Amino acid sequence: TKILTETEKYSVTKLSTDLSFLPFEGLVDTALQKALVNDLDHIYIWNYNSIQKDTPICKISLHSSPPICLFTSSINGICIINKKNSQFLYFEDISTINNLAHVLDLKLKDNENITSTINCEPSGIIIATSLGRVLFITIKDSTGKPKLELKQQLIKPQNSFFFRNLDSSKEIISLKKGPIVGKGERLLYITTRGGSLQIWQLSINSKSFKRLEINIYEHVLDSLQDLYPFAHGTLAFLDSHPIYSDTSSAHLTLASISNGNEIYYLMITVILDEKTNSFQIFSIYKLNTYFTKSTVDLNHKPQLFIPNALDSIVSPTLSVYVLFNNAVVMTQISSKLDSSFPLRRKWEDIIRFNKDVEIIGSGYSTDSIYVICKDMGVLKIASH
Repeated sequence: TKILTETEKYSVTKLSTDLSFLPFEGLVDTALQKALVNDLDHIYIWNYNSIQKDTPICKISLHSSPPICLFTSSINGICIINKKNSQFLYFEDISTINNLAHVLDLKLKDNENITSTINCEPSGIIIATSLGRVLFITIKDSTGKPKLELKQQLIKPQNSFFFRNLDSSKEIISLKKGPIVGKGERLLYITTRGGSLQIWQLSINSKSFKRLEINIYEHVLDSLQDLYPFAHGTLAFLDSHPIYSDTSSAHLTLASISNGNEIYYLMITVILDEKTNSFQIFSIYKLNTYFTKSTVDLNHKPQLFIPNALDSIVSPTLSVYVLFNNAVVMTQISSKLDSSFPLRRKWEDIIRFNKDVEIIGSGYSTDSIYVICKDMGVLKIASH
């Protein structure tokens, strides 16, 4: 494996495995040390730490666009979600393949397509659609026999609109899993483009319910506007990520604002109080190493990663990673959130990609982030 860069502050390393087996593409790394990529025709799964030799599992789909696939624990499993098709497929065992499956018709409107999907391992899998609908789909019983079911619809499909434009406000820009809270029960964090943040509690056997909903838009916009008058009318949230692995109190969000030409990006740290159904903005950071052009197609929505927020042990400083299609922006903020003598940002840097770089996937462990590049390979990126 090559270290491509090893600065004082960050490093980038190309992992041993090369992507020759691949001749549009799917997008997964899990911290089961497995990478996954779909064509329209096949799925390729391999251990991205293999050390310089191919052993891809190659799985066939057929005989629209490429599906979204997700790994699921053993009783390994795989979910095959079909974006437009409205069909949901599940396999208990990769090993038990044959090529030569559990099925669920999702009841989607001709309009709507799946736009996000995550895995809340004990409770179930969560689908988000282009109409702002959020479905809770299960894999098992309580005494869990493998059988999938559309257990509950957490969020309804955005009002058949009256206009040619949608309502952007209700667009789901983040599904994140929270800690476990008992048998088959886990927290879910939903965020929308209009700055609504919901904590949901999922359950296999019970009903899932919303523990909190707030909206940060007005208060955020107010915090920016004297600095950035043009934030009015352009403020839009793009992703959200909880800062702690074990509590739901705190969240980091990613937002954009636009003057005429440029689009700038900001991150707001939010602190929820579940008791008072309130929230408070701890801080705001600007990504000064990156902006965009307004004319440019923005439809590769960026991704926010906080590796430490997968960890049981909290790090003094949080390395934060934002992944655009151009680049990965890195910055570090304290994990303290105690606003007395708060230790402010000191660092930020960017890793721009050559234009012929097509990123087909990503994931992150507790130390690093990973990015799959079509003709290049997997990269482990991390800041110090």
